[PDB]
Amino acid sequence: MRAKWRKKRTRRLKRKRRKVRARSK
Amino acid sequence: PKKRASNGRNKKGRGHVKPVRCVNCSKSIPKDKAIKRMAIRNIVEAAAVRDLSEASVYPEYALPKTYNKLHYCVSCAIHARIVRVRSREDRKNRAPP
Amino acid sequence: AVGKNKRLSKGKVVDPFTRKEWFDIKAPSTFENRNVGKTLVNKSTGLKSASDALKGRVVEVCLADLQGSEDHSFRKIKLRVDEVQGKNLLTNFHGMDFTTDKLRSMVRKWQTLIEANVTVKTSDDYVLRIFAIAFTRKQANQVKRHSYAQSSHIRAIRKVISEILTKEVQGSTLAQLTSKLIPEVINKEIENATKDIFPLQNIHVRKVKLLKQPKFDVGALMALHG
Amino acid sequence: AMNPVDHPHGGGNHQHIGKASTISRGAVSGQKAGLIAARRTGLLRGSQKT
Amino acid sequence: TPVTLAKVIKVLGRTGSRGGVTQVRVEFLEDTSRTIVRNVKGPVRENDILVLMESEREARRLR
Amino acid sequence: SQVFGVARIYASFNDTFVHVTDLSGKETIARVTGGMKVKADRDESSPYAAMLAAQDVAAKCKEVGITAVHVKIRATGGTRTKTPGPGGQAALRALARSGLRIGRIEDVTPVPSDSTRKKGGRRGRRL
RNA sequence: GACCCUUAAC
RNA sequence: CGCGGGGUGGAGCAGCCCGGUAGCUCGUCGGGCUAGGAACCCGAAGGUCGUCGGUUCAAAUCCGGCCCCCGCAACCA
RNA sequence: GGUGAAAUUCUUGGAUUUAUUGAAGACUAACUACUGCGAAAGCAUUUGCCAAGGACGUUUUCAUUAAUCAAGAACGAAAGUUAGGGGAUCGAAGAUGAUCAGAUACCGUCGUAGUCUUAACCAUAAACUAUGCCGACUAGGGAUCGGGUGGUGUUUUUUUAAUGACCCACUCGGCACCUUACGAGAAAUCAAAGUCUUUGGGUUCUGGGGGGAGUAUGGUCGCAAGGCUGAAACUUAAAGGAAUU
RNA sequence: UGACAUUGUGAAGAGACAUAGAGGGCUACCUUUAUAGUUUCU
Repeated sequence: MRAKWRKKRTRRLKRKRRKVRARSK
Repeated sequence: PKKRASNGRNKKGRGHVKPVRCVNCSKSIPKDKAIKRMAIRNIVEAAAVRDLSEASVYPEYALPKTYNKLHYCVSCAIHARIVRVRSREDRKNRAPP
Repeated sequence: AVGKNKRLSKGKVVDPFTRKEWFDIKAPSTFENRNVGKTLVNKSTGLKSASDALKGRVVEVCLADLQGSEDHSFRKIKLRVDEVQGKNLLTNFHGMDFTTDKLRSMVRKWQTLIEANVTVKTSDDYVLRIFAIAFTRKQANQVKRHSYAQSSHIRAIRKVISEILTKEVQGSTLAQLTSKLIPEVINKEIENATKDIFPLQNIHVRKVKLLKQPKFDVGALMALHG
Repeated sequence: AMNPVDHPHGGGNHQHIGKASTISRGAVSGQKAGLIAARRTGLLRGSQKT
Repeated sequence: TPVTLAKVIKVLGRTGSRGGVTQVRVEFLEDTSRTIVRNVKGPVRENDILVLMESEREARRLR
Repeated sequence: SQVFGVARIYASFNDTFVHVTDLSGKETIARVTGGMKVKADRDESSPYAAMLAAQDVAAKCKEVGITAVHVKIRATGGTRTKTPGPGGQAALRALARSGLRIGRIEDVTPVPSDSTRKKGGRRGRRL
């Protein structure tokens, strides 16, 4: 898929990982 | 591969040129890249000229014209046939037809 | 779309040409052709008093059909009604501007466009914003295609232009300026001043905007016609 | 946070105004609590041609 | 409205989606030198007489 | 002598305003648009509706006393298309044919020095 | 103006 | 174990300004489009209306029973 | 009004349209170019002020003070982020119509946030010439922007008593410009992408099959958005470039 | 919010009293005036 949106999809995934890790840290 | 040595525009030594909006679709296009055509047209469309002149209150009326610099994006220039797709060799002809 | 208006009256006439009477509108003596046309006003009804429905009115006329010469075709004069004398009213100069085709025609590529505007005050206490336009020109025998000015010619040209427009209008009445704008002697004088900078063709004076006028002074307006 | 004896907003088993807090200009004293003769309410978005 | 009678002087060419009509230049029967360009549905040819339900129309193309 | 008005043609797309005023312009007579000579919105912009509107304009003004009109034709301009619509010529053409005298045609489309911002966005109308 | 898809099966 | 609505084709709705012996949409089927699917076009079928009993002016809509879908009240010592 | 065609919408209460004292905000058209300037990003109304700069010219001066550069530093479009001012226009978000299986898309009409000043932040773009910088040399030919030089060249106040603007010839610097061209290249093509198996002028940065993956167990900067740095397991026989038909 | 009252002069097509065209699929709201006379929208 378009690399622009795969970059966006990964960034949203990274944001969720930061949030889910924050609730344990 | 690289299609044109000028990169489809006229910008060597600048970096940035201000945009102009296409007159068909209002697309933002750099001015150096637009397909500007200058329209100088008789205001009476040349088929009613005698009808207008014979109805005129002035003899030998100058019959002014309208002047408009028309800017087109590449998509609208190609679609409205302002320009056409050209062969690889004769893409290098800058001289107007 | 004659019958598609969904709603124009939820509730479910006099011809005004009968009520309107033509009035004569005329140019000052600064222009040779005096009678320039006719206007319309409703009748003299107590609520409206048609005389004051006429005073604030501007009619834009061509200098050609105001001076009887096709050489003035590209200038238009705005004439402002000033007072009414029994269906024979009389105007004063209100503003001048160029016709659209002329200004578009003078603007071409491969030359420099030099615009200069000034807001000098007429000795009659009129405040005018006068615009002048000039174009650098190809010299006879010139082989170069473009004849561009060097942006310091342009500053010097604008400077000598603005000094001319300031000096001429500051020291002349509003009527006198209109009578000197007709023979285009302002354009000629600029040609001589900028001849030592750049050849500078097409040195016309475009729009003459009136910004504010003095107290009406009914004698001054009657001075033109008497 | 008051009792109904003290304020039009007072009382309730939750802290809440209960009626609209926009009050008419023709309201009388004791009633003019809240947003008096408010032309609008809510977060101001855009401009007001000022 | 009194209709007008007209005679063709030139034929421009077929036009339309399927070329079923033709541009023709046409001269008025009375007060000549008044040119007009009309679209004809059927087969037409030089020096043919054209009837116009209205006169002061000029359709330069048809697409 | 002559009694003059101003034809004041406004030819947009989907509408053309042929409507005559007096010399001052503050008194309108026969404001007729091609939108009330056709039934469909799509069929307005055609030169036919403009000529029909102009035909009715000269009729309503030859009965008022306006023998001649100066022409002030105008496209939408401003930020919009800036070119006259299909009915501009026909409206002008039908005025002169109507027995009405004409003089001093001008194109007075409003042109900005540096407009505000065009509609359609930066990628334009994509269709 | 609208117009999506296409064998596992030598 | 009180008070209320509702049940009509496979599915969703029309008899609620008291009556066209049941109609409209989706679904299904047939044909046509297309090199088969779809989308599209043209046609067809489908429920005596939850069941039983009451006036007999086309009565079953509106009446009284059982079943089913649900909904609200189920407190103050 | 709007469109492919419509519809949403505005119109007694007068919409749209016509025409001089009008409150705003933004933008600087046309001139405007194979033109100019800047380190890039970028920069286009006038005038005033303020410092700066390249090129040219110099029989001025100093005298190797230089080139390129880990670390380190300034600037850095747009979008975005705190904060007061402005908010005209257009308009991520947010409701009608076509598609119908939709259309929370493309098209209409609106419309919030969003392009000015900050302690201000952010530091990224196909930030592109996808070509690091400095230096030398190697073919042709015209044009143009600056600046100089030479032609009693042509034309110009008070007409042939300061000059300017043009024309030819040079020259320095710059933006560029006509070829599958000696040479180079996989070719496209290249005034450098040549002087490279006949391999070395100086120097910085980067890459080593595709994917996983620019994905952190980490660190650091940032208000945040995120930036910078940056794997492995595992899995693949290709992925890819330029031509040809 | 309206009326009246402390509210002191004039002007304007005074919804003015009897004999009057049209625009509408001779016919009682729509610029009107010839014949004494206190009032307008404001």
